[PDB]
Amino acid sequence: EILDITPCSFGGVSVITPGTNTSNQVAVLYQGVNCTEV
Amino acid sequence: LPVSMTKTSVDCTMYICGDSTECSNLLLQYGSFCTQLKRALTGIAVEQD
Repeated sequence: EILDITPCSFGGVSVITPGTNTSNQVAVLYQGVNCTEV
Repeated sequence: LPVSMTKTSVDCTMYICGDSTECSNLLLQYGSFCTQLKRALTGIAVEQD
């Protein structure tokens, strides 16, 4: 049997937030990641 | 006249280490040596915009 190897654990995590005196809400940006799998 | 460049982002972990547990444990005994691969390429990418 002939099987390819595709490596795992890739893609970045970027955070979008205002200051600590304004709000604690954080928007999370996935970097180059299709979110239908995760 | 050229204006902007190609903005890239390089992970310091996945280039040096092959996602092995031995390479990440030796990285924590180094302190941090890659503290400046992330912030310089961020600092280019702000100035490219």
